[PDB]
Amino acid sequence: MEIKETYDFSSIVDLWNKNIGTVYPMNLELFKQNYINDRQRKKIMGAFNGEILIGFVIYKQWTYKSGSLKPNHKIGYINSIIVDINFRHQGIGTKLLDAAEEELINSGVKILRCGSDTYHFFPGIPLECLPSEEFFLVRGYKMQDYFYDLIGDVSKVDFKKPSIKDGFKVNVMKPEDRKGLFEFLEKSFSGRWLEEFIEFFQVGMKERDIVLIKYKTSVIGFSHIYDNKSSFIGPPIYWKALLGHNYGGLGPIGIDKTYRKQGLGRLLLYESLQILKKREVKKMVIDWTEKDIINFYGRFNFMPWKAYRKATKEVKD
Amino acid sequence: MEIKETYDFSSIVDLWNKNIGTVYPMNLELFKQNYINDRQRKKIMGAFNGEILIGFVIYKQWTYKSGSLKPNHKIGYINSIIVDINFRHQGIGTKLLDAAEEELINSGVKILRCGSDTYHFFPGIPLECLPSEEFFLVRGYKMQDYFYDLIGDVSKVDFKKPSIKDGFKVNVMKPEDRKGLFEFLEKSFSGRWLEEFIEFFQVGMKERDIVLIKYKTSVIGFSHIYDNKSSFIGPPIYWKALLGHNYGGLGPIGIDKTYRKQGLGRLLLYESLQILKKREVKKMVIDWTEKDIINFYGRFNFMPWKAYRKATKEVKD
Ligand SMILES: CC(=O)SCCNC(=O)CCNC(=O)[C@H](O)C(C)(C)COP(=O)(O)OP(=O)(O)OC[C@H]1O[C@@H](n2cnc3c(N)ncnc32)[C@H](O)[C@@H]1OP(=O)(O)O
Ligand SMILES: CC(=O)SCCNC(=O)CCNC(=O)[C@H](O)C(C)(C)COP(=O)(O)OP(=O)(O)OC[C@H]1O[C@@H](n2cnc3c(N)ncnc32)[C@H](O)[C@@H]1OP(=O)(O)O
Ligand SMILES: O=S(=O)(O)CCCN1CCN(CCO)CC1
Ligand SMILES: O=S(=O)(O)CCCN1CCN(CCO)CC1
Ligand SMILES: CC(=O)N[C@@H]1[C@@H](O)[C@H](O)[C@@H](CO)O[C@H]1O
Ligand SMILES: CC(=O)N[C@@H]1[C@@H](O)[C@H](O)[C@@H](CO)O[C@H]1O
Repeated sequence: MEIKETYDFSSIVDLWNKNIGTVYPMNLELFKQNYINDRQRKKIMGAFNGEILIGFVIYKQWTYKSGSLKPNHKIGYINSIIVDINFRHQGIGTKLLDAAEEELINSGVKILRCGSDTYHFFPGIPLECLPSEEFFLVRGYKMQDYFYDLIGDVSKVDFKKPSIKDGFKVNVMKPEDRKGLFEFLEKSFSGRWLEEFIEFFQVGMKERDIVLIKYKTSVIGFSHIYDNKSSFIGPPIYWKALLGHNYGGLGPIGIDKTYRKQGLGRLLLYESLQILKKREVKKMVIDWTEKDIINFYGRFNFMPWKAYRKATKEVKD
Repeated sequence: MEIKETYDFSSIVDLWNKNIGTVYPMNLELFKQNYINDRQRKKIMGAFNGEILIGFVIYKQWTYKSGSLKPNHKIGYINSIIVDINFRHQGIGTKLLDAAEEELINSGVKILRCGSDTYHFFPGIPLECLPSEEFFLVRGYKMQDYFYDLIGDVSKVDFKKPSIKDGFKVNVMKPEDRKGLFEFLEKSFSGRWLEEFIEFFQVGMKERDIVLIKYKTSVIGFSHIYDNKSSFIGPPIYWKALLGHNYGGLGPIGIDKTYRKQGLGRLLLYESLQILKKREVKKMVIDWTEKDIINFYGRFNFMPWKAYRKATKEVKD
């Protein structure tokens, strides 16, 4: 058995699907999109029996800015690790993660996170991979709180328009709105979401995918929406194979702090969903939510669908 | 708004699907199977706006034996409660559960359980219904541990036959095995599983659905298996709409205590799965498992799919 780098994406994807594809169906388009476009220091290590891939780990170090947030080389990520089902409990996962962690640690990492990376597949350890929590515990990862993807079928329900407030309007973005959108994100959401806007527009996101809420002429909020015409495969539609025909998704969604708790997020969400409904969307996902916000979406008939556990290892000095 | 009994199953099923059907798709066949065949004291209460059903609760008291286990009138169950999405936070769920609980309490109930009933839909409060945990907490239910349904696609993986032990053979049940199966269940699994065998054979379970493990001529274990030819819709295939073509399922599965921790459960599981694989089963479910046993099935490529929280209210004296 040898551990070495591999970029045989077809082999990786086939191993992914055989092992966890029932609940996380992967396609090469998504895999290559997210791996190749990532700007961080990154690597894929495989375990091989001769020519045959039997396991892999994908790992990264935070070396590229996220919007106004400078990179922190102390942070590393385990994007994904899978050992083939016919080769478990032979120490292969330990060998792959030892290789990954040692490389990270030598390059300055002090905090190792499970998922949650840029161009992630997972916000954290999936509930479907609950048994892996013990694997990570043995290595010194600590298990923390949960995040949830939510699912709803917007074709099935009609909602009341929230009572509008004068001056506030919600519309799909136009090209001429970009300046104002970026000024808004620099003020209000200047970290990962700013970076995501910059990056996703480079990899095929279009104005039709963004909804803006304005007070007079000023952008005060946004949402990202997805349907089966989106070119960029973002997190809400990673798992679109599970979602049937006319899938869709929403997220992120944000309102300027000084405008919060006035009904404007509800208005933004309502209008965004109406856009998707009119686009003939059926099942759709809201990704990577915290427990305390679920009921905001639950009012629109969304339910927790997938759960992920945050987990972090502090490198011993 | 009025609360009264309703047995308009089509209306109930339509409300179920509109509200939670994305993740718990209900069909009338299953609904009627499980409601009508249940032997406990049972009722369905609906909330109505005139002729229109806007919510329901299904509830039961333990009044009929489970195998050798006598009924305990102190135990009541909330089988399911759903308020329509357009009528939430108006007190309707409180009114339905107040009606149910008061009836139960007057008839002697001291312990109220969320799900886990005979002919249940849910082992406990589904993770997809996590927000309802707060609804039940306000009423004095306490949240306990979790159970999991597991999912696997048996068409995708080949396993090694476990090393057989002489004298032990695994085969689909024949009609002439029934006596020995029931003597075995009376000795080893004489509660709910015994009752389920008795009842499920009345409602369409067939010998082809049962696998037996024998030591010489003596039954020492069994499993229940399901495919798209099963007549009885048991828990592993409740949610078969999510499972695609050639769905299946397994559970329960049990070995005589004195024969445990010798490899025989693994052998039983392997052979049961080989039966399903040869029947051309693809995605299949193992229902209502405890965390400590997941890895037993995980070796065969099964992963947690759905999670449910046990919850119980102790009636204040
Ligand atoms: C950020 C993320 O990627 S989260 C998703 C993680 N990946 C998955 O869950 C995919 C499915 N699972 C797998 O691919 C594997 O089970 C892995 C990668 C978790 C572990 O790979 P393996 O090669 O089997 O692990 P390895 O043999 O090195 O395990 C070492 C120790 O970890 C612990 N461990 C590993 N798997 C488990 C498990 N399922 N349950 C409990 N402990 C375990 C044990 O202590 C084990 O030692 P043991 O064999 O003496 O019991
Ligand atoms: C055994 C089982 O059936 S488990 C599955 C339970 N059912 C579901 O989850 C289906 C989907 N949900 C529903 O149908 C509803 O949300 C129900 C049945 C849980 C509650 O119905 P409602 O009519 O909205 O509840 P009702 O208005 O009586 O709620 C009373 C109090 O419960 C608490 N509560 C109810 N819903 C929630 C929620 N989503 N989050 C937090 N607390 C809540 C609140 O304290 C609420 O008072 P409030 O309105 O002042 O905040
Ligand atoms: O772009 S910003 O980093 O300034 C704003 C980030 C806000 N959210 C990031 C991801 N989480 C995940 C949980 O929903 C919530 C907060
Ligand atoms: O039929 S018996 O009641 O004697 C045996 C019951 C055994 N199991 C019942 C249901 N649970 C649920 C968790 O898997 C496990 C124990
Ligand atoms: C509902 C929501 O806003 N969720 C977003 C998610 O869409 C996004 O993929 C992630 C990472 O940027 O940040 C979460 O907070
Ligand atoms: C894997 C397993 O045995 N799970 C069974 C389940 O199949 C059955 O529906 C339930 C209620 O009898 O009891 C569980 O213990």
